[PDB]
Amino acid sequence: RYHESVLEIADIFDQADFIQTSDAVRQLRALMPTLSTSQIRHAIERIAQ
Amino acid sequence: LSDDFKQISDPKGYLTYSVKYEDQFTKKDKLRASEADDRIVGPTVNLFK
Amino acid sequence: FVPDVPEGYVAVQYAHRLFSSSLANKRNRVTYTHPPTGMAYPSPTGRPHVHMTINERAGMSKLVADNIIASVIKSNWVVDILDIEYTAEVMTPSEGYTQHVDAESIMTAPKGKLFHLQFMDGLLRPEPSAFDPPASGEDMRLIYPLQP
Amino acid sequence: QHVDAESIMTAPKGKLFHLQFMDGLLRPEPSAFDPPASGEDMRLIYPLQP
Amino acid sequence: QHVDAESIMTAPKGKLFHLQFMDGLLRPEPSAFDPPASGEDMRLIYPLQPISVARSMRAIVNHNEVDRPRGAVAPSSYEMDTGTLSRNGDLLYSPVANG
Amino acid sequence: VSGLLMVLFKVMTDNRLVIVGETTTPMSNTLSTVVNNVLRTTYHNNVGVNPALLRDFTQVNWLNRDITNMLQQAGTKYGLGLTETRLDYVRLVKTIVGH
Amino acid sequence: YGAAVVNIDLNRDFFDTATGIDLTKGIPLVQDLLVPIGVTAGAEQSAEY
Repeated sequence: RYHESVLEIADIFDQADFIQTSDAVRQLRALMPTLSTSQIRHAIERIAQ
Repeated sequence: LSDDFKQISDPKGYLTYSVKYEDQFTKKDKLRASEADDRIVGPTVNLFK
Repeated sequence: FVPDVPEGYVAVQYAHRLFSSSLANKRNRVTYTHPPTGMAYPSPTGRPHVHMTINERAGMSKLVADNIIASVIKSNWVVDILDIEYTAEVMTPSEGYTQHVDAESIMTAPKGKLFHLQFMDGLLRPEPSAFDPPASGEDMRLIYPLQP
Repeated sequence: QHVDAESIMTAPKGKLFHLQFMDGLLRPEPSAFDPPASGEDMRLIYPLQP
Repeated sequence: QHVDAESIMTAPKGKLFHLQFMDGLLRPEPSAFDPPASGEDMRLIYPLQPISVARSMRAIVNHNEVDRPRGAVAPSSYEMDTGTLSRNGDLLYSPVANG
Repeated sequence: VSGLLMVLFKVMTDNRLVIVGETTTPMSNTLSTVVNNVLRTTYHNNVGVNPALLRDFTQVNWLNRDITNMLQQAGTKYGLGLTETRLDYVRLVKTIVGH
Repeated sequence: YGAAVVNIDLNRDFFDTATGIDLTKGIPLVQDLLVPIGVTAGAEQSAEY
């Protein structure tokens, strides 16, 4: 029985001076096709480009 | 010192598959799967027509 | 607008296990078996109200798949290809269509390729005349978008 | 032949077209192994009497 | 070929002749009507021991009637078991429920 | 027999050190999942034949049914490409990859 | 008076091709960002997006 949920971290810590961004990222990385280390060297090398 | 080992990229085995097609069927159409998977499945299927 | 599926239709999860290749009246009709109750139905026409769900779509033979599409036509089989990722367009009636996806391609496209489709705007079409020569044969439409 | 239905449907009330049935009984049973083909072949006009 | 029995029968005790069997299984079933022919075709020399050992996969075609064509091998769960690679370097088959 | 030791003497002095050749890395979301569970990151851009790389991927229904099934066993589990890496301490790059 | 469908694009005016994101289709669609190292893109791929 699950409602697998994101629980945006901030709704756990009271001193939100570290907490940042949001559940919005899991949404996004969920899409990225899992990359390899060699793969990222490339994604980064080409962004910087 | 003791130069005993020679570097290679795609090694072969002392064993392999040898098929004999009943040229009656088969089509010779060298089956065309996807592209990404043509490469992974690629040969096995071509061999096993 | 996604045409919902009637009462009859059954849910069948597509798989390679179903479509064997058997003999029936000479010819090797590519029979479909229908899980619920084994009953190979060679000829496309007359299968039995199946709702086809495709998840795979990467191991179809350029014909078993076509036959299934073929059966879609005559049998109102509803096949849902759940793995495609295309991009719509919803482009006005006045200049309707162009990039023509044909049924053969929807079926054999590599898992990557995200092809552009283009649905009709329909609403802004002006009433046909009151003297327009009646149209005889209906228009047939096949592709639908599974989500809004 | 192939009486095109255009006309079998609408041609003078006289015209005597020579449609022609097949006599499949001496038809060859496709090789027990070979892979299938995929268009059913049909006929849209049947004689109404023996 | 056709090892002529002349010799299969009497040739040096060494000679390594390459006789050759047929693999009828993908043979075409004569048209259900056509008239018969009339010479039975036979073979007068049979291997004395189970041959075909390299045959690990047989008859890759699909009969239409009966799922499994009459006697067809289909690769054993080894010609694809790719286990791990022992720490010592001796590649060893995937475990079997904790063995 | 002379050919048997020969094949054998050959194995005797057949020392080669493989060195990961041209290896691609399928884009992941572009391979039927049957292939994916099977795959593992990179994989040699020169795979050879292997009955398994053709499950739910070949006409012949029987054989396919069994293979797709054969893999279902608790034991046997096919694999392919970059399975385990250890990488030098000191200069943290990657040494020998187990493919 | 007579515009049919109105869309809220992302606008190339700001996301000009000068950064890649070649819009046109509703999808942003960058380019050779995270490719499958060792081959050659894949004309109109899905991850381009």
